[PDB]
Amino acid sequence: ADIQTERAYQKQPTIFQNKKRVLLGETGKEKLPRYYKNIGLGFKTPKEAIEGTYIDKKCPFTGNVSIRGRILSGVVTKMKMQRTIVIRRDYLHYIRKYNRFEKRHKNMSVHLSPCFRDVQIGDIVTVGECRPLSKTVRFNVLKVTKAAGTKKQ
Amino acid sequence: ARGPKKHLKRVAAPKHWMLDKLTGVFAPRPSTGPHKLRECLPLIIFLRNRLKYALTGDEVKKICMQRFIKIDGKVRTDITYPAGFMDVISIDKTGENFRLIYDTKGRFAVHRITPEEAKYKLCKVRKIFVGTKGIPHLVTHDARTIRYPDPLIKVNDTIQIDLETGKITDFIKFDTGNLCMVTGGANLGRIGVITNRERHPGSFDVVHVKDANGNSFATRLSNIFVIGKGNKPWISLPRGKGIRLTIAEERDKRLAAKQSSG
Amino acid sequence: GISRDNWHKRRKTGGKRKPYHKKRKYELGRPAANTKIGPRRIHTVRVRGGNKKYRALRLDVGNFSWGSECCTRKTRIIDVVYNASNNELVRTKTLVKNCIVLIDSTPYRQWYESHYALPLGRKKGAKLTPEEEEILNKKRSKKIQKKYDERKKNAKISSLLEEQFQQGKLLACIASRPGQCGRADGYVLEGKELEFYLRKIKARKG
RNA sequence: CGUCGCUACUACCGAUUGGAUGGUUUAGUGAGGCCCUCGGAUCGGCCCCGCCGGGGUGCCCUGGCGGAGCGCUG
RNA sequence: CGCCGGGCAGCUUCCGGGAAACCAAAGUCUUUGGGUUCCGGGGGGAGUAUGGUUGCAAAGCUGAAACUUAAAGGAAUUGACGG
RNA sequence: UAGCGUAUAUUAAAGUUGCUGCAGUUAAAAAGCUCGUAGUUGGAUCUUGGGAGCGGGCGUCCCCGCCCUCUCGGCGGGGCCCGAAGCGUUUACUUUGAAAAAAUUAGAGUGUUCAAAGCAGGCCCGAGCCGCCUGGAUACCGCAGCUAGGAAUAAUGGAAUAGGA
RNA sequence: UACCUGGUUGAUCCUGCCAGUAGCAUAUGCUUGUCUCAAAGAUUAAGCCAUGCAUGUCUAAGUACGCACGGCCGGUACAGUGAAACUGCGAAUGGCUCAUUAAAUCAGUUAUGGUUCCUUUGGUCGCUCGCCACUUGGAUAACUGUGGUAAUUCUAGAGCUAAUACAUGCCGACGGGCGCUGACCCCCUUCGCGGGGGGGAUGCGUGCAUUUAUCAGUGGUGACUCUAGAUAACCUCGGGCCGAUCGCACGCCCCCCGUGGCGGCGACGACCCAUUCGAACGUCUGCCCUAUCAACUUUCGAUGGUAGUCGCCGUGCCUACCAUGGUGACCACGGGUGACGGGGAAUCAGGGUUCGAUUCCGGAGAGGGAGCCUGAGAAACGGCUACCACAUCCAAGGAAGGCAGCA
RNA sequence: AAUGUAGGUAAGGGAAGUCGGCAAGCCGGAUCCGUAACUUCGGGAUAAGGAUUGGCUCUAAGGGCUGGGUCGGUCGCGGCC
Ligand SMILES: [Mg+2]
Ligand SMILES: [Mg+2]
Ligand SMILES: [Mg+2]
Ligand SMILES: [Mg+2]
Ligand SMILES: [Mg+2]
Ligand SMILES: [Mg+2]
Ligand SMILES: [Mg+2]
Ligand SMILES: [Mg+2]
Ligand SMILES: [Mg+2]
Ligand SMILES: [Mg+2]
Ligand SMILES: [Mg+2]
Ligand SMILES: [Mg+2]
Ligand SMILES: [Mg+2]
Ligand SMILES: [Mg+2]
Ligand SMILES: [Mg+2]
Ligand SMILES: [Mg+2]
Ligand SMILES: [Mg+2]
Ligand SMILES: [Mg+2]
Ligand SMILES: [Mg+2]
Ligand SMILES: [Mg+2]
Repeated sequence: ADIQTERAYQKQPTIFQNKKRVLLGETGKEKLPRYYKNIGLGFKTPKEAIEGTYIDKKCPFTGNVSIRGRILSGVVTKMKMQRTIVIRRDYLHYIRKYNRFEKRHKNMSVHLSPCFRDVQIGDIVTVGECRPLSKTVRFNVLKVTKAAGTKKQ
Repeated sequence: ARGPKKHLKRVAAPKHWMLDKLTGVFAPRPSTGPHKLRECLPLIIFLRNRLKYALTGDEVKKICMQRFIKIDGKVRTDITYPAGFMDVISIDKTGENFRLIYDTKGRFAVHRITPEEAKYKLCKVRKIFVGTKGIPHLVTHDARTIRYPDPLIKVNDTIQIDLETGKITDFIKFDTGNLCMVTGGANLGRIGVITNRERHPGSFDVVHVKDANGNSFATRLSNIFVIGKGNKPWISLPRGKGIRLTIAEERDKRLAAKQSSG
Repeated sequence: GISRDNWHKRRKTGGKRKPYHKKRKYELGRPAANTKIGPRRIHTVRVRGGNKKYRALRLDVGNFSWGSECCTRKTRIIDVVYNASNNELVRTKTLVKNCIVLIDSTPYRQWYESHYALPLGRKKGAKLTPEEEEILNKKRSKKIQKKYDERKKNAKISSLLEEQFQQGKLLACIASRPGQCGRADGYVLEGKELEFYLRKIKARKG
């Protein structure tokens, strides 16, 4: 699909596109430069984020978001929203009186950048805390790992 | 609250102030200044409880208003001025100088110093940024900022600020093997040598320090003030040399003192 | 008054939240500026911390930058032609942060001849003889001609911008926020963005 | 052990489209504040200039009455 | 005539348990923890009232409270009594 | 005993709410029976013993030494050494350290005349002491979050159309 | 101190509850000599309140022509003490109470690289080339005088007078530099052309802050669309800064001369930055009872996307256009609470069970709602406006209220 | 003119008229909400109740037909591979 599906022109604000097409610029074909950054904390930016064409202002690598605070992880539950998914974190809550634990869970809506294309329900996603992206979204998917997959039958 | 608070309850006061319970309901409530109110020593309690020069807040107010209290080379008439860490307190009428340093028990001790040592003061740089016209700047652990420092000075190093000028004479790099002092947390007031620094990106860096006796502890990076080049301090250390000794070897020290005095 | 609180909204689960306090001042909202086009009118509102905000109620000039030519001029805004958010903003000619407008290309043309010495926007010439005759020749020396003829080669303007200059009106996108800063700065649309907005306008009408 | 008969007490059903007091809301009306577009009771400046005046010499340096320029303006 | 496995049981036993009757399970429990489900909290009021739900109906499931009461019960022993 | 009675809420008694730790044939109690999803719980199995000297005394006790790789070793080219990078899973667990307001709790010191308390105080003064010595500790602070050791137990993965190292 | 006893029977072992027993915490009854601490209108009524007080403030260093006093030392702007008043600051803290409030408040943790911040402290304040400066203008207080009303901390008219109030506005640094524009000129390969550079007359902008757009990559983070540079321009008449301020001792230069220029210590002040006090919304985990509450949310924002508006800022906070999502037996949603949360308190083998209105921290509220002005900070109530409920005075025309502050 | 027959209006009250609301009156279409007891579970139901409705100037959304060639390597300014 083409990236211009919105009413406004989708573009990366940092990159200037109209760099004075002149004789010394052999047009065509000049590829548009891509803005990207490493997000720190040892996470490597994916090659799809490096050399894709998608526009996402909330992408951790090609958007205006900084990853700071808590780095945690979850399991993909549903992928029904636009550019964002819901994940389930499973934890054990300790009840002192019975010296036993209690299986609990919480659902978190996290933003999924288009640089992660092969994301399926059940995968393990490492997410990082960012500024509030929506009413219920405060985390970005920084890493995706398959759940006993890496092959299709 | 609809605005800032300007009262401090007596029991909610910082523990290291050593204020009792029955004397009042309120605490000094130090004014805003170079140091946070959690780790500052206001002049009212410094001159009323640590030195006993004053019996009341009115008496310490009289002493302050007669302009005898010089802090860092400047006369301060504020009764509740937050003194803070290693600011030189100078009284020229009685002719002594004080350096405000934590003891082994994490409390500000009455440390007396010579005038020639009091003429200088150590500071821990808290940030280094370049401002307009490309002018480097330097903000210390006080609110003190200076322009045009040595470019070799990096973040959380120590600088020697000579008073009455405010300029830099020398500096100590934060390096492994340098004498430091813990300025916060449980190990508050312990003198030792920087032995290791583990750094956690996105979080607090933890530095491991071994003292003279070999008791190795650790603390967060923000709670460290380098005070010497390698092992020789650049200031006068208080009694006990910042060597925290446990209650087991404190009790027999007390007993030996009682035996010697009796 | 108008409140920007989060507690009046339903919970993520859909449950209804009950407020634990009345409306506070710091969570206030103010009526929209709704900047129109006309003689300059700017009101001042005091904001949190005693600082200042400018409600541009009406504006007619704006500082727009070419970008490709790096020429930035204070020109006149004629009207609004497209708005991504609402069509009603175009109809009421409301200047907002991302609406695209028609601006006078006279200063950009003046810079173009004063810098490159090429007829931009002209049809047949010989219509401004006391000025254009000077600005074409200048009877300048060998070195100055060596500067100008060297600058000739990269004096190429896209055909879309050329058509706009012939019409006398460029179309440019605002970048500032009127009603927050009180001004209507922006940048001249050109390139793929220009083609995208041209196609949007033509699909809207015609 | 149960019915029946008498006396207490406690609840239940029950016509009465029962009654009372709270709470939450639809709708209608809607004070007041704030914002926007007008509005202009008044208060000022310049153009004052019916004039005596006037000095570098009818050509005013202006020291006041005065009409009012019946405009430009805040 | 024997052996093995899975059953329905029986006799016997100071294994042990239990208030005992009895039970090789109702044992391996103050020397208390193999996994897990349901479920009781003095007797009545009461499986009642009300609400919900199922049913053609009869009724089934879920299910109180006010109030009342010092016992109601279990197993055994001795006696009395037995159409 | 200058205090004692009564009413009421609550705690212990109550192993009569039972996680520790109750019961369910007959006392009140296991669904008529079976299947069955959530929930809970899940068999065995992958490193053990051989080493040297300090050694819970090889004193055949054993403080204990154990007989990961690769990058400039900061004492473009030395053995005189220790720093830049990753962990040949991810966790739970355990230990350590940091950071965790004070008061209260425990608890160190201190003859408040004793004590509940308080955070004070004590030494000489021969009278000149034109003043000396101190204290205002320490512990705990669940759960969650952070850091560094251990790897038994428990879960979870790696190479099977090899799309493996 | 890891504890039991009486009561079902003719009698016995049990189950089982009833009663006894001990503590603390409210009330109450009786009694009460000393002394040291010490809770105290929370429970019902966050019900209603007379009266009185509870927030005002001046240094040498903003403005004194009050006679209200007073040195005069006597020919003088102002000695000095100073009421009143303007100005500045504070009144947003403290104190009270616990009604609301069930992932809400709150506790621990963490972030603001997503914000603002009075004051204090430290930077910065000749960085800008641009007919009063030996100091500009008007008004108003206090004050005199004339009144109105029954009333109030109500005020009108008239006449004066000041500023660190309110406005206006230079000089100085200042000599220039820099970047574009470049008249022309000179040296040049010289040669018949091109030439490679040097100057430069005349013009236009130069500093910090703001708002855009573009380029390059002095310091810093784990990670900037950071900081600092360079360019093109902006820079809002309800419009940023670039001192028309006040005390204290008083001295230096005198060629030019002879009245001018220099001076120290402060105070006040500032655009901006830092710091301090914070504040605000965020991240993770954690709360009692209830299913005779099992499906909720979503037209009228519910979950997300894009672009905006608004806000101090991030965000459905709101709007437009799209998508159809989001939460639930791991208890959603609804309801109850005689629920403010926590630090903590009672009881005490261990484990627990109850209680925390109450002096510390945090939150909320000021009869019930709601809306605002000022200010850095309030949706303030010992501030205002309106409605409702109570309620005071009244000459009936009006006027004035808020004890969950101390009594 | 009366009285009638058919049709209207009427202040304030609102069935007090009458055997009796007889007669008249009220309501009424459409759109958006929202709808109870009871029930043979189909209904009740247009329940009840409330809001909107003109003119003018626009803005969106909901369709159908055709054609998309890389070319003279060529002659049936055009045709086969
Ligand atoms: Mg089991
Ligand atoms: Mg029972
Ligand atoms: Mg009890
Ligand atoms: Mg029992
Ligand atoms: Mg039974
Ligand atoms: Mg199952
Ligand atoms: Mg196993
Ligand atoms: Mg309550
Ligand atoms: Mg409380
Ligand atoms: Mg409080
Ligand atoms: Mg309030
Ligand atoms: Mg203020
Ligand atoms: Mg209020
Ligand atoms: Mg009528
Ligand atoms: Mg009528
Ligand atoms: Mg009748
Ligand atoms: Mg009648
Ligand atoms: Mg009819
Ligand atoms: Mg009906
Ligand atoms: Mg209409």
